[PDB]
Amino acid sequence: SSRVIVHVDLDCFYAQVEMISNPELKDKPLGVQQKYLVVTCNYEAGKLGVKKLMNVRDAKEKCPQLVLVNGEDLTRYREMSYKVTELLEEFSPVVERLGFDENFVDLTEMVEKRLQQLQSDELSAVTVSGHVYNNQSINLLDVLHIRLLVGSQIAAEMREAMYNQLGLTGCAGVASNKLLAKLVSGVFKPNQQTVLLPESCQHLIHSLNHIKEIPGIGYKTAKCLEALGINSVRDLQTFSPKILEKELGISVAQRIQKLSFGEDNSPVILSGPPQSFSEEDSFKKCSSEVEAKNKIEELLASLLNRVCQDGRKPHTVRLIIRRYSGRESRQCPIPSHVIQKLGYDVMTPMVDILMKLFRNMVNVKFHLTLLSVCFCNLK
DNA sequence: CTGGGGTCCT
DNA sequence: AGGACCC
Ligand SMILES: Nc1ccn([C@H]2C[C@H](O)[C@@H](COP(=O)(O)NP(=O)(O)OP(=O)(O)O)O2)c(=O)n1
Ligand SMILES: [Mn+2]
Ligand SMILES: [Mn+2]
Repeated sequence: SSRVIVHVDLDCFYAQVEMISNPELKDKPLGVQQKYLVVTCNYEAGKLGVKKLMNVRDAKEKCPQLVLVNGEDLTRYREMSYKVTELLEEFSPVVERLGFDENFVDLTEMVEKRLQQLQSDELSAVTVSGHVYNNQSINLLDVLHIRLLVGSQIAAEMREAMYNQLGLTGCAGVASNKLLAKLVSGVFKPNQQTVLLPESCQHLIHSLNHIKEIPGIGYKTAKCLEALGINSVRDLQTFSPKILEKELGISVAQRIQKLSFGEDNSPVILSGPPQSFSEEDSFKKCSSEVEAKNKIEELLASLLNRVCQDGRKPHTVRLIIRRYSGRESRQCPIPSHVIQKLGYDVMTPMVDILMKLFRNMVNVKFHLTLLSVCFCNLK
Protein backbone atom coordinates (compact mmCIF):
# COMPACT_ATOMS: atom_id res chain seq x y z
CA SER A 1 0.00 0.00 0.00
CA SER A 2 3.04 2.22 -0.63
CA ARG A 3 2.43 4.79 -3.35
CA VAL A 4 4.89 6.24 -5.85
CA ILE A 5 4.34 10.00 -6.21
CA VAL A 6 6.23 12.46 -8.41
CA HIS A 7 6.32 16.24 -7.87
CA VAL A 8 7.38 18.60 -10.67
CA ASP A 9 8.38 22.26 -10.21
CA LEU A 10 9.46 24.44 -13.13
CA ASP A 11 12.79 26.26 -13.08
CA CYS A 12 12.28 30.06 -12.72
CA PHE A 13 8.94 29.65 -14.44
CA TYR A 14 8.00 33.18 -15.55
CA ALA A 15 11.62 33.96 -16.47
CA GLN A 16 11.81 30.74 -18.48
CA VAL A 17 8.70 31.71 -20.46
CA GLU A 18 9.97 35.23 -21.12
CA MET A 19 13.31 33.76 -22.16
CA ILE A 20 11.45 31.53 -24.63
CA SER A 21 9.55 34.49 -26.10
CA ASN A 22 12.70 36.65 -26.42
CA PRO A 23 15.88 34.54 -26.80
CA GLU A 24 17.96 37.72 -26.47
CA LEU A 25 17.15 37.52 -22.74
CA LYS A 26 18.80 34.09 -22.49
CA ASP A 27 22.35 35.44 -22.04
CA LYS A 28 21.54 38.42 -19.77
CA PRO A 29 20.60 38.65 -16.07
CA LEU A 30 16.82 38.58 -16.29
CA GLY A 31 14.22 39.50 -13.71
CA VAL A 32 10.44 39.36 -14.08
CA GLN A 33 8.82 42.33 -12.34
CA GLN A 34 5.31 42.96 -11.00
CA LYS A 35 4.87 46.48 -9.56
CA TYR A 36 7.84 46.95 -7.16
CA LEU A 37 8.59 43.22 -6.85
CA VAL A 38 11.06 41.06 -8.77
CA VAL A 39 8.88 37.95 -8.62
CA THR A 40 11.52 35.62 -10.11
CA CYS A 41 14.75 35.66 -12.08
CA ASN A 42 16.80 33.46 -14.38
CA TYR A 43 19.96 31.64 -13.30
CA GLU A 44 22.26 34.43 -14.49
CA ALA A 45 20.62 37.02 -12.23
CA GLY A 46 20.51 34.54 -9.35
CA LYS A 47 24.28 34.15 -9.63
CA LEU A 48 24.69 37.93 -9.30
CA GLY A 49 22.75 37.99 -6.00
CA VAL A 50 19.17 38.55 -7.19
CA LYS A 51 16.59 36.43 -5.36
CA LYS A 52 12.91 35.65 -5.79
CA LEU A 53 10.43 38.19 -4.38
CA MET A 54 13.19 40.78 -3.91
CA ASN A 55 12.54 44.51 -4.13
CA VAL A 56 13.22 45.99 -7.56
CA ARG A 57 15.26 48.61 -5.69
CA ASP A 58 17.34 45.95 -3.92
CA ALA A 59 17.44 43.83 -7.08
CA LYS A 60 19.03 46.57 -9.16
CA GLU A 61 21.21 47.46 -6.17
CA LYS A 62 22.63 43.93 -6.10
CA CYS A 63 22.77 43.79 -9.92
CA PRO A 64 22.50 47.16 -11.71
CA GLN A 65 22.79 45.59 -15.18
CA LEU A 66 19.61 43.60 -14.49
CA VAL A 67 17.16 43.42 -17.39
CA LEU A 68 13.56 43.67 -16.20
CA VAL A 69 10.49 42.33 -18.02
CA ASN A 70 6.96 43.14 -16.86
CA GLY A 71 5.00 40.05 -15.87
CA GLU A 72 1.79 41.52 -14.51
CA ASP A 73 -0.09 39.75 -17.34
CA LEU A 74 -0.15 36.04 -16.47
CA THR A 75 -1.72 34.97 -19.79
CA ARG A 76 1.34 33.29 -21.31
CA TYR A 77 2.33 31.78 -17.96
CA ARG A 78 -1.18 30.33 -17.60
CA GLU A 79 -1.21 28.85 -21.11
CA MET A 80 2.19 27.20 -20.61
CA SER A 81 1.15 25.99 -17.15
CA TYR A 82 -1.87 24.15 -18.52
CA LYS A 83 0.17 22.73 -21.40
CA VAL A 84 2.54 21.23 -18.80
CA THR A 85 -0.39 19.86 -16.80
CA GLU A 86 -2.05 18.33 -19.88
CA LEU A 87 1.22 16.72 -21.02
CA LEU A 88 1.54 15.15 -17.58
CA GLU A 89 -2.08 13.98 -17.81
CA GLU A 90 -0.99 12.06 -20.90
CA PHE A 91 1.08 9.84 -18.58
CA SER A 92 -1.45 9.24 -15.77
CA PRO A 93 -4.92 10.82 -15.72
CA VAL A 94 -4.75 11.93 -12.06
CA VAL A 95 -2.60 15.08 -11.97
CA GLU A 96 -2.83 17.64 -9.15
CA ARG A 97 -1.92 21.29 -9.69
CA LEU A 98 -0.13 23.40 -7.10
CA GLY A 99 0.38 26.95 -8.26
CA PHE A 100 1.07 27.61 -11.91
CA ASP A 101 4.30 25.61 -11.96
CA GLU A 102 3.93 22.54 -9.72
CA ASN A 103 2.24 19.20 -10.39
CA PHE A 104 1.83 15.98 -8.42
CA VAL A 105 1.30 12.74 -10.35
CA ASP A 106 0.46 9.38 -8.71
CA LEU A 107 2.68 6.90 -10.58
CA THR A 108 1.68 3.82 -8.55
CA GLU A 109 -0.48 2.05 -11.14
CA MET A 110 1.95 2.89 -13.96
CA VAL A 111 4.90 1.61 -11.91
CA GLU A 112 3.01 -1.62 -11.24
CA LYS A 113 2.29 -2.14 -14.94
CA ARG A 114 5.95 -1.56 -15.83
CA LEU A 115 7.08 -4.02 -13.16
CA GLN A 116 4.65 -6.67 -14.41
CA GLN A 117 5.90 -6.34 -17.98
CA LEU A 118 9.43 -6.97 -16.67
CA GLN A 119 11.17 -10.31 -16.11
CA SER A 120 13.83 -11.53 -13.71
CA ASP A 121 16.88 -11.10 -15.96
CA GLU A 122 15.86 -7.46 -16.44
CA LEU A 123 14.73 -6.92 -12.84
CA SER A 124 18.36 -6.69 -11.68
CA ALA A 125 19.06 -4.19 -14.48
CA VAL A 126 16.70 -1.62 -12.93
CA THR A 127 18.63 1.62 -12.46
CA VAL A 128 17.82 4.99 -10.93
CA SER A 129 17.44 8.06 -13.13
CA GLY A 130 18.93 11.15 -11.54
CA HIS A 131 20.00 11.72 -7.97
CA VAL A 132 19.39 9.43 -5.01
CA TYR A 133 18.84 11.48 -1.88
CA ASN A 134 21.71 11.21 0.63
CA ASN A 135 23.74 8.93 -1.70
CA GLN A 136 21.78 6.09 -0.09
CA SER A 137 22.56 2.58 -1.31
CA ILE A 138 19.91 0.88 -3.44
CA ASN A 139 18.73 -2.61 -2.46
CA LEU A 140 17.26 -4.21 -5.60
CA LEU A 141 15.61 -6.86 -3.42
CA ASP A 142 13.59 -4.15 -1.63
CA VAL A 143 10.36 -3.91 -3.63
CA LEU A 144 9.87 -0.31 -2.49
CA HIS A 145 13.31 0.59 -3.86
CA ILE A 146 12.49 -1.06 -7.20
CA ARG A 147 9.13 0.73 -7.46
CA LEU A 148 10.69 4.09 -6.59
CA LEU A 149 13.43 3.54 -9.18
CA VAL A 150 10.82 2.86 -11.85
CA GLY A 151 9.14 6.04 -10.65
CA SER A 152 12.41 7.89 -11.19
CA GLN A 153 12.60 6.56 -14.75
CA ILE A 154 9.04 7.76 -15.38
CA ALA A 155 9.96 11.16 -13.93
CA ALA A 156 12.94 11.39 -16.29
CA GLU A 157 10.71 10.58 -19.26
CA MET A 158 8.33 13.30 -18.06
CA ARG A 159 11.01 15.99 -17.88
CA GLU A 160 12.42 14.99 -21.28
CA ALA A 161 8.96 15.15 -22.87
CA MET A 162 8.48 18.57 -21.28
CA TYR A 163 11.70 19.85 -22.84
CA ASN A 164 11.12 18.30 -26.27
CA GLN A 165 7.44 19.17 -26.61
CA LEU A 166 7.29 22.42 -24.62
CA GLY A 167 10.89 23.63 -24.34
CA LEU A 168 10.58 23.77 -20.54
CA THR A 169 12.87 22.53 -17.79
CA GLY A 170 12.03 21.62 -14.22
CA CYS A 171 12.96 19.58 -11.19
CA ALA A 172 11.22 16.37 -10.12
CA GLY A 173 11.06 14.44 -6.89
CA VAL A 174 9.95 10.83 -6.45
CA ALA A 175 8.78 9.64 -3.04
CA SER A 176 5.97 7.71 -1.35
CA ASN A 177 3.69 10.64 -0.46
CA LYS A 178 3.02 14.17 -1.67
CA LEU A 179 4.86 15.90 1.19
CA LEU A 180 8.07 13.92 0.65
CA ALA A 181 7.87 14.15 -3.15
CA LYS A 182 7.61 17.93 -2.84
CA LEU A 183 10.36 18.15 -0.21
CA VAL A 184 12.85 16.10 -2.24
CA SER A 185 12.20 17.68 -5.66
CA GLY A 186 14.09 20.87 -4.78
CA VAL A 187 17.20 19.19 -3.33
CA PHE A 188 19.07 19.44 -6.65
CA LYS A 189 18.36 22.55 -8.73
CA PRO A 190 17.93 23.44 -11.47
CA ASN A 191 16.76 20.91 -14.08
CA GLN A 192 17.57 17.82 -11.99
CA GLN A 193 15.60 15.15 -10.17
CA THR A 194 15.94 13.29 -6.87
CA VAL A 195 14.43 10.05 -5.56
CA LEU A 196 13.91 9.48 -1.83
CA LEU A 197 14.24 5.94 -0.49
CA PRO A 198 12.32 5.29 2.76
CA GLU A 199 15.43 4.85 4.95
CA SER A 200 16.37 8.52 4.41
CA CYS A 201 12.93 10.04 5.13
CA GLN A 202 13.87 11.18 8.64
CA HIS A 203 17.14 12.59 7.28
CA LEU A 204 15.18 14.70 4.79
CA ILE A 205 12.64 15.72 7.44
CA HIS A 206 15.47 16.87 9.72
CA SER A 207 17.37 18.77 7.02
CA LEU A 208 14.81 21.56 7.44
CA ASN A 209 15.76 24.41 9.75
CA HIS A 210 12.30 25.69 10.70
CA ILE A 211 8.75 24.39 10.62
CA LYS A 212 7.56 27.04 8.16
CA GLU A 213 9.52 25.11 5.51
CA ILE A 214 6.94 22.30 5.78
CA PRO A 215 4.17 22.59 3.15
CA GLY A 216 1.01 22.94 5.24
CA ILE A 217 2.46 25.11 8.01
CA GLY A 218 2.06 28.74 6.96
CA TYR A 219 2.72 32.08 8.60
CA LYS A 220 0.01 32.03 11.28
CA THR A 221 0.55 28.41 12.33
CA ALA A 222 4.31 29.01 12.39
CA LYS A 223 3.95 32.05 14.65
CA CYS A 224 1.64 30.14 16.99
CA LEU A 225 4.16 27.29 17.16
CA GLU A 226 7.05 29.68 17.85
CA ALA A 227 4.93 31.08 20.68
CA LEU A 228 5.18 27.62 22.29
CA GLY A 229 8.94 27.04 22.09
CA ILE A 230 8.49 24.82 19.02
CA ASN A 231 11.22 25.87 16.57
CA SER A 232 12.58 22.66 14.97
CA VAL A 233 11.04 19.67 13.21
CA ARG A 234 11.98 17.57 16.24
CA ASP A 235 10.40 20.08 18.62
CA LEU A 236 7.08 19.54 16.84
CA GLN A 237 7.67 15.78 16.62
CA THR A 238 8.19 15.49 20.38
CA PHE A 239 5.76 18.20 21.51
CA SER A 240 2.67 17.26 23.51
CA PRO A 241 -0.26 16.30 21.23
CA LYS A 242 -2.82 17.65 23.70
CA ILE A 243 -1.43 21.17 24.11
CA LEU A 244 -1.08 21.24 20.32
CA GLU A 245 -4.75 20.31 19.86
CA LYS A 246 -5.81 22.95 22.38
CA GLU A 247 -3.72 25.63 20.65
CA LEU A 248 -4.54 24.91 16.98
CA GLY A 249 -7.63 22.71 17.03
CA ILE A 250 -7.75 18.97 16.49
CA SER A 251 -7.42 19.13 12.68
CA VAL A 252 -4.38 21.41 12.39
CA ALA A 253 -2.60 19.72 15.31
CA GLN A 254 -2.95 16.15 14.07
CA ARG A 255 -2.21 17.03 10.43
CA ILE A 256 0.91 19.11 11.05
CA GLN A 257 2.30 16.82 13.74
CA LYS A 258 1.87 13.88 11.38
CA LEU A 259 3.62 16.04 8.77
CA SER A 260 6.56 16.56 11.14
CA PHE A 261 7.27 12.82 10.74
CA GLY A 262 7.06 12.89 6.95
CA GLU A 263 3.66 11.16 6.98
CA ASP A 264 1.11 12.43 4.44
CA ASN A 265 -1.96 10.25 3.80
CA SER A 266 -3.55 12.77 1.43
CA PRO A 267 -4.30 11.49 -2.09
CA VAL A 268 -3.37 13.07 -5.40
CA ILE A 269 -6.50 14.90 -6.57
CA LEU A 270 -7.53 15.55 -10.16
CA SER A 271 -7.34 19.33 -10.48
CA GLY A 272 -9.17 19.37 -13.80
CA PRO A 273 -10.42 22.70 -15.14
CA PRO A 274 -10.16 25.83 -12.97
CA GLN A 275 -12.65 26.40 -10.18
CA SER A 276 -12.47 30.17 -10.67
CA PHE A 277 -11.02 32.95 -12.81
CA SER A 278 -9.85 36.24 -11.33
CA GLU A 279 -7.97 39.42 -12.17
CA GLU A 280 -6.23 41.85 -9.82
CA ASP A 281 -4.96 45.41 -10.01
CA SER A 282 -2.80 47.18 -7.43
CA PHE A 283 -2.06 50.89 -7.21
CA LYS A 284 -0.67 53.52 -4.87
CA LYS A 285 -4.06 55.21 -4.50
CA CYS A 286 -7.64 55.05 -5.77
CA SER A 287 -9.84 58.03 -4.90
CA SER A 288 -12.43 58.35 -7.70
CA GLU A 289 -15.51 56.17 -8.11
CA VAL A 290 -15.17 56.80 -11.85
CA GLU A 291 -11.52 55.71 -11.76
CA ALA A 292 -12.49 52.61 -9.80
CA LYS A 293 -15.24 52.02 -12.36
CA ASN A 294 -12.69 52.25 -15.18
CA LYS A 295 -10.25 49.81 -13.55
CA ILE A 296 -13.15 47.44 -12.89
CA GLU A 297 -14.12 47.74 -16.56
CA GLU A 298 -10.55 46.79 -17.49
CA LEU A 299 -10.63 43.67 -15.30
CA LEU A 300 -14.02 42.70 -16.72
CA ALA A 301 -12.93 42.82 -20.37
CA SER A 302 -10.10 40.32 -19.92
CA LEU A 303 -12.17 38.11 -17.61
CA LEU A 304 -14.93 38.01 -20.24
CA ASN A 305 -12.47 36.94 -22.94
CA ARG A 306 -11.06 34.20 -20.69
CA VAL A 307 -14.46 32.78 -19.73
CA CYS A 308 -15.57 32.95 -23.36
CA GLN A 309 -12.52 30.87 -24.31
CA ASP A 310 -13.20 28.38 -21.51
CA GLY A 311 -16.70 27.40 -22.61
CA ARG A 312 -18.15 27.23 -19.09
CA LYS A 313 -20.25 29.94 -17.48
CA PRO A 314 -19.54 31.24 -13.96
CA HIS A 315 -22.58 31.40 -11.70
CA THR A 316 -21.12 33.78 -9.09
CA VAL A 317 -19.24 37.08 -9.31
CA ARG A 318 -17.09 38.62 -6.57
CA LEU A 319 -15.49 42.03 -6.03
CA ILE A 320 -12.51 42.43 -3.70
CA ILE A 321 -10.93 45.67 -2.46
CA ARG A 322 -8.13 46.60 -0.08
CA ARG A 323 -8.38 49.65 2.18
CA TYR A 324 -5.57 52.05 3.01
CA SER A 325 -3.21 51.42 5.94
CA GLY A 326 -7.23 43.86 5.36
CA ARG A 327 -9.19 42.73 2.31
CA GLU A 328 -12.96 43.02 1.88
CA SER A 329 -15.19 41.25 -0.63
CA ARG A 330 -18.79 41.27 -1.80
CA GLN A 331 -20.18 38.62 -4.14
CA CYS A 332 -23.54 37.83 -5.72
CA PRO A 333 -25.05 35.42 -8.25
CA ILE A 334 -24.87 36.32 -11.93
CA PRO A 335 -28.35 36.71 -13.49
CA SER A 336 -29.39 33.79 -15.65
CA HIS A 337 -30.02 35.84 -18.80
CA VAL A 338 -26.51 37.30 -18.57
CA ILE A 339 -25.14 33.77 -18.13
CA GLN A 340 -26.89 32.60 -21.30
CA LYS A 341 -25.79 35.77 -23.10
CA LEU A 342 -22.12 34.99 -22.41
CA GLY A 343 -20.30 34.37 -25.69
CA TYR A 344 -24.65 40.99 -26.45
CA ASP A 345 -23.21 43.93 -24.49
CA VAL A 346 -22.77 41.85 -21.33
CA MET A 347 -20.31 44.54 -20.20
CA THR A 348 -22.91 47.17 -19.20
CA PRO A 349 -24.96 44.86 -16.90
CA MET A 350 -21.84 43.39 -15.31
CA VAL A 351 -20.44 46.88 -14.64
CA ASP A 352 -23.73 47.96 -13.06
CA ILE A 353 -23.70 44.94 -10.74
CA LEU A 354 -20.08 45.29 -9.63
CA MET A 355 -20.61 49.01 -9.05
CA LYS A 356 -23.53 48.19 -6.76
CA LEU A 357 -21.30 45.81 -4.80
CA PHE A 358 -18.55 48.45 -4.69
CA ARG A 359 -20.95 50.99 -3.18
CA ASN A 360 -21.98 48.34 -0.66
CA MET A 361 -18.34 48.27 0.40
CA VAL A 362 -17.26 51.90 -0.17
CA ASN A 363 -19.05 55.17 0.65
CA VAL A 364 -18.83 57.53 -2.33
CA LYS A 365 -20.05 60.40 -0.13
CA PHE A 366 -11.67 57.32 -0.31
CA HIS A 367 -8.30 55.55 -0.58
CA LEU A 368 -8.13 52.03 -2.03
CA THR A 369 -4.97 50.09 -2.86
CA LEU A 370 -6.33 46.95 -4.56
CA LEU A 371 -9.24 46.16 -6.90
CA SER A 372 -9.90 42.53 -7.86
CA VAL A 373 -12.70 40.69 -9.67
CA CYS A 374 -13.54 36.97 -9.56
CA PHE A 375 -15.80 34.65 -11.56
CA CYS A 376 -16.55 31.54 -9.48
CA ASN A 377 -19.08 28.69 -9.38
CA LEU A 378 -18.20 27.48 -12.87
CA LYS A 379 -20.55 25.17 -14.76
C1' DC B 1 8.90 49.80 -2.79
C1' DT B 2 4.66 43.75 -1.17
C1' DG B 3 2.35 40.71 -7.30
C1' DG B 4 -0.88 38.28 -9.36
C1' DG B 5 -2.77 34.81 -9.02
C1' DG B 6 -5.10 29.88 -7.02
C1' DT B 7 -7.40 25.91 -3.30
C1' DC B 8 -10.35 24.51 0.39
C1' DC B 9 -12.35 25.20 5.13
C1' DT B 10 -15.25 28.04 8.82
C1' DA C 1 -17.58 36.92 3.94
C1' DG C 2 -13.52 35.81 5.96
C1' DG C 3 -9.43 33.08 6.80
C1' DA C 4 -5.97 29.60 6.44
C1' DC C 5 -2.98 27.64 3.10
C1' DC C 6 -0.19 27.12 -1.75
C1' DC C 7 2.78 29.04 -5.78
N1 LIG D 1 4.86 34.44 -4.17
C1 LIG D 1 4.94 34.10 -5.48
C2 LIG D 1 5.56 32.91 -5.85
C3 LIG D 1 5.63 32.56 -7.19
N2 LIG D 1 5.12 33.37 -8.12
C4 LIG D 1 5.22 32.98 -9.53
C5 LIG D 1 6.59 33.42 -10.03
C6 LIG D 1 7.36 32.13 -10.28
O1 LIG D 1 8.12 32.22 -11.49
C7 LIG D 1 6.30 31.05 -10.36
C8 LIG D 1 6.78 29.77 -9.70
O2 LIG D 1 7.18 30.11 -8.37
P1 LIG D 1 8.34 29.29 -7.61
O3 LIG D 1 8.26 27.87 -8.12
O4 LIG D 1 8.11 29.51 -6.13
N3 LIG D 1 9.93 29.95 -7.97
P2 LIG D 1 10.44 29.74 -9.64
O5 LIG D 1 9.64 28.64 -10.28
O6 LIG D 1 10.39 31.10 -10.30
O7 LIG D 1 11.99 29.30 -9.66
P3 LIG D 1 12.51 27.91 -9.03
O8 LIG D 1 12.94 28.27 -7.63
O9 LIG D 1 11.31 26.99 -9.08
O10 LIG D 1 13.63 27.49 -9.95
O11 LIG D 1 5.16 31.56 -9.66
C9 LIG D 1 4.50 34.57 -7.74
O12 LIG D 1 4.02 35.34 -8.61
N4 LIG D 1 4.43 34.91 -6.43
MN1 LIG E 1 7.19 26.43 -7.64
MN1 LIG F 1 9.41 26.79 -9.87
